Amino acid sequence: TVIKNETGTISISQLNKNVWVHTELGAVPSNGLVLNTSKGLVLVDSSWDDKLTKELIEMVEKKFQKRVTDVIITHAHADCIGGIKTLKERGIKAHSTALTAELAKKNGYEEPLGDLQTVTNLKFGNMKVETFYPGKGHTEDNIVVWLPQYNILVGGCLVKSTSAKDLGNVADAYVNEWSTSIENVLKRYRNINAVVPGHGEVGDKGLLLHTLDLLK
Ligand SMILES: [Zn+2]
Ligand SMILES: [Zn+2]
Repeated sequence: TVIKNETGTISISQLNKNVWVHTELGAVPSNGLVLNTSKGLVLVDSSWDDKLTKELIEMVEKKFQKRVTDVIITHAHADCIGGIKTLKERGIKAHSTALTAELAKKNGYEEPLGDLQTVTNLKFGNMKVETFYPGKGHTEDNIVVWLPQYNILVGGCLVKSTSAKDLGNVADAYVNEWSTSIENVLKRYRNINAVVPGHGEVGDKGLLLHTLDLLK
């Protein structure tokens, strides 16, 4: 099941029962997750800006007839924290590491909570979510998200898609450490099923290996 807005700039694809992938075009696509829980909707990453973020939120709240209660910000770039102003005015908790919170302020964005530690486990209803900071890579602050009940890993921009031959913006990246950080993710999660890249189609652990290949 895939749902889109009339313009086609926002789509939501179902991965499983309560897990969907949201994609917005900035055209340049960016992925995130929508988790449908018994106590509201939880998103992994917002969108490019406040307009798209508001649209995304309105779209999912209308579909599931629930409130978006929390959002996990994976790093301080527009495709992830672009709609932070929209989140705060709607009472949506914007979770992030302390580092992401300070880099956000530095990039002219309002500040997220800065509550996430290196390993943080959250439970929304019956939905379990684990956030993990593997080290510097695409950015100094990038984190990954793990759904242990499904063995689904949200790689974010730390992971490139199968067709990608470019690492993207590396002005804020730590290219040399990036490989070590991906290795930390591989060592931590031994049995991965699906892997969601920052941009592109959902794949498997092969995407992490592919990214390591690009980094060589
Ligand atoms: Zn980025
Ligand atoms: Zn990216």
